[PDB]
Formats: sequence, C-alpha cells, structure tokens
Amino acid sequence: DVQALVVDNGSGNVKAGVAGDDAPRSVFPSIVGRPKNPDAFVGDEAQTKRGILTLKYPIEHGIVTNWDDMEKIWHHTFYNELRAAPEEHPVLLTEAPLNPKANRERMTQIMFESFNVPAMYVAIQAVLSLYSSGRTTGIVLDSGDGVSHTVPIYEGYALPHAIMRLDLAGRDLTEYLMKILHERGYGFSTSAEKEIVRDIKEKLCYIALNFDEEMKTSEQSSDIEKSYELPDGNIITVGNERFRCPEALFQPSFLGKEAAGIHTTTFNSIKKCDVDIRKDLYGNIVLSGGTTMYEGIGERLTRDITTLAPSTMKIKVVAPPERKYSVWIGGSILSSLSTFQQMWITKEEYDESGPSIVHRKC
Amino acid sequence: VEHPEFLKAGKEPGLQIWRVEKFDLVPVPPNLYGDFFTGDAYVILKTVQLNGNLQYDLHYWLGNECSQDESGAAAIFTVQLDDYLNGRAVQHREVQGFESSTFSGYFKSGLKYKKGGVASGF
Ligand SMILES: Nc1ncnc2c1ncn2[C@@H]1O[C@H](COP(=O)(O)OP(=O)(O)OP(=O)(O)O)[C@@H](O)[C@H]1O
Ligand SMILES: [Ca+2]
Ligand SMILES: [Ca+2]
Ligand SMILES: [Ca+2]
Ligand SMILES: [Cl-]
Repeated sequence: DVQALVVDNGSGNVKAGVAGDDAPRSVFPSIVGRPKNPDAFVGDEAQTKRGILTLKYPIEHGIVTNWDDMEKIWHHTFYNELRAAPEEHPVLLTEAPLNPKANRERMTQIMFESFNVPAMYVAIQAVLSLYSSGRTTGIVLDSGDGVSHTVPIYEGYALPHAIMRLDLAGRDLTEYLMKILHERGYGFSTSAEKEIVRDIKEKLCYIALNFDEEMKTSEQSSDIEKSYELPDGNIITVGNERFRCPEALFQPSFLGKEAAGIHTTTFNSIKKCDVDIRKDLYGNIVLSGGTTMYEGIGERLTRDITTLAPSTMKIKVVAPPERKYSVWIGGSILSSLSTFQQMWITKEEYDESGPSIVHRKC
Repeated sequence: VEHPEFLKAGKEPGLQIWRVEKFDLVPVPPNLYGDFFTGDAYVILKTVQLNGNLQYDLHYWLGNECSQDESGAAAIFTVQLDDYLNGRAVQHREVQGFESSTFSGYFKSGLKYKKGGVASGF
C-alpha cells in the first residue's frame, strides 16, 4: 500500500503531486538561488530574495544542465512542497523528447543514490500528454517556457526519427513582449519586471487567425487596446502587441531566428512518418503545455497546417482545456494503474544493474 | 504481465469487453455486452482465428461524459494489452456516436448507450 509521487520538471516550473489526483498540488518556479556573498533557496522563496541571491535555471530547453541545483529542486519538491519521504514512495519523473541517455542515467543515479527512492519510472512528457487526451496515436505539439517539440506517436510509442525540437517557447515570447512594449515607452528589463510582463502576456495576448488582416483591422480603431493593472497600481494599455507577441510562434524571424514556425514544424514532423499513418497524425494534432494556451491557437494552427498539408488530408487540432498540466495528469493516470507496479525500476534492480537499467525499463 | 485480465486476453476467438473502473480494467458482465454507459470508457478485444494463428483488434471506446482518468486509462491499457500481445493488435479509437463500422458490427443488436457510469477515480 503505497502512493506514487509524480514530478514533472520543466524549464520554467516544476509540477508535483500524488498519483491519482487530477492536477498537481505543487507548482513552483524552476529557480535555484544561492547567496551572492556566502546554502540554497528554491522557487518562490528564491524570487522574494532575489536581492541577496544569484538566481539560476537548472533546466534549459527541457534538458537538465546543472545537476547540483537540480538536486536542490528535487529536495525542495519532496521536503518543502509535498513533505514526502522520497525513500518511501515510488516516483514517476518526466523527461523531454530526445533527452540524452547520459542525462537519463544521471537522473536515475540521483534518485536512487541521493534520494534513496524505492522505485522509479521515467516517462516522455509528450507521450504522457497524448495519453491524457485519451489517445494512443497522434502528434503532440508541446510548448512550454524553454522549448517546443512536435512528437509523433503511433500505438503508444513516439517515433524518434520524426521528433522535432524548436527552442522558441514562452520565455522567448515574454522577452519579445518586453521588447516591443518599448514602442509605447515601457522599460521592462529586470528579472522581477519580466515576471510582470509574463503575466501581462498570459492575460492579454491572443493569436490572430490571419496576422496581416488583424494588423489592418486593429489599426482602424482602438478596440484592440486592453489594459492591465501593474503591481504598483499604474495601468498599462496594450494594443496590437497582444497578437504580435505570440505571432513569433509562427514567424520566428520576428525574434531574429531562422527557425521554422510551429505550423511548419508540425507539418515537417508528420511528413517524416510513413504515408500510411499520416492520416491518424493529421487528424490528432494534440496541444500541450502553457504556451499553447493562447486564445485562437487551434483555429490558427488548423488554417495554417491545412494550407501546408495535402488537400486530401483531414486536419484536426485538439486543444484540451487542462493542457497546461496534461503531462503531469498523464503521469498521474499512468502511475495509478494497477499495471504500473511492473513498469518501474526497483532500487534492488538498480543496485544490481546500475543506472543503465533505466533504458531497458522505460 | 501479472494482471489477471491480461492473462485471459486473446486466448480464444471471441469478444472481450472491459470497463475502466477507478484506474483498473474490470470485465463487463456478458449480459451487458453492446450497451455502453455514456459516462465511461471501455477496452474491447476482438480475437479472430485464421490459418492457425489469431488476429487481434483492440478498440477503446470513449463515452461522451467519461472522465479524463477513464479515457486516459483506456488508452494506456490498450497500449499495454497490445504490448502483451507482442504488438500484434491493431489499435482503434472509438468515440461515442462515431464508431467504426467494424466496431458496430461486433454487436448483433447494434451499439446502444445508457446514461450513467462508474465514478471517476480522481
Ligand atoms: N494562459 C496562457 N497564455 C499564454 N502563455 C501561458 C499561459 N499560461 C502559461 N503560459 C506560459 O507557459 C509557459 C510555462 O508552460 P509549461 O509549464 O508548460 O512550461 P515548462 O514545463 O516549465 O517548460 P518546458 O516545457 O519548455 O521545459 C510560460 O512561458 C508561461 O508564460
Ligand atoms: Ca514541460
Ligand atoms: Ca465514469
Ligand atoms: Ca500493435
Ligand atoms: Cl493544401
């Protein structure tokens, strides 16, 4: 009798909770702060003490790059957020598509040797999202704070030769909104101001169905303009920046990037899969992650992919309402199933076989 | 695996229907085959006998009011049953009211729906 813990580690936020819940009970920023002048603070606490700490993100574009700080994030997760003994719960952890083997092994070693977990399992974020949508076949477009991926999945398993990565995601859009607000005379530049602008972005932005036409209509009146109350009580007004900002998802050149937009990338991903399964991918384009939350995204993606795809294909973009946490929810469901007991790696297996066990078992 | 229902799966030609109930795969009473609760999700295995061998089609059926734990579990259990059958099953997603003719044709009396279902596991 033992409930698994579910931990979804993101570039921007950690989502954590207990298997069988419909949503993470703990969500906090993936930030570790250490004294500028000397051990560590994590999440919201770190941001409140930005004045005395150097703040770092241990996960970049979905990949762990600072293992010492990542262990601080996990210790914070177990001890300050969940108040769970890691040595007494199976843990399901998530990983990015194309996560390097060495990183998976290091995560496994830390769990079994630093946190002494009795059992663990590593799942691919996009696959958990597809399951959470009630599908075994589809292509997931997962866009978070640090990275976007398109992940074609057939009968339960990702097709690795067709996975695309696009480093453009929510933080780039936050930074781009900070940039274009200078047109109106705003200077948002500090770390704290960026958190403000992130919230403005989430509250006020939307994706235009046709960008060029939206630019023309927005110029004909002030109906585009919407306001936002800043912490200090001042009110900011935002106009066509509302849809110019997330337009960068479709036109990365707005950011000075040569990357293809998310519509082109989803199309290219589907094409890498053999012609006999593409119908089920085009018909099951599933959105995942916080940066897919913009109003208008499904209608825009449908129009743009329909234009790219063969005219005999049926395009269907699925936008689940809880898709901001669909990775976590998928992990919660998976780890609740009667059958999950035989999917995990036990510590005794790890002790006998070492961290490489993770590949044969996950 | 060790799940008792996996061990029964696909042994003989016929039709096997399970309902997702609180994150588990529970056999549907045979008397109720063909009548699906709109509040629930189900997994269906159709086994056909060929030139010696057996062929497998796995369908997961999603009622219009089933909860996300139920539809998600139906999808995952479908993958796991396929794996247990060495990947030889063909998987089919079946949505209430838009089911494939192959799925409908499993039921001599036709597909029927009923109100209600088992409570979500959330
Ligand atoms: N309603 C919203 N509209 C637009 N963007 C949003 C909304 N809600 C959240 N976001 C954005 O989604 C991002 C966080 O999403 P998510 O939690 O999926 O990412 P993550 O897992 O931390 O990062 P990654 O998956 O890139 O490693 C942030 O950029 C945030 O501003
Ligand atoms: Ca993520
Ligand atoms: Ca139900
Ligand atoms: Ca199969
Ligand atoms: Cl076309």
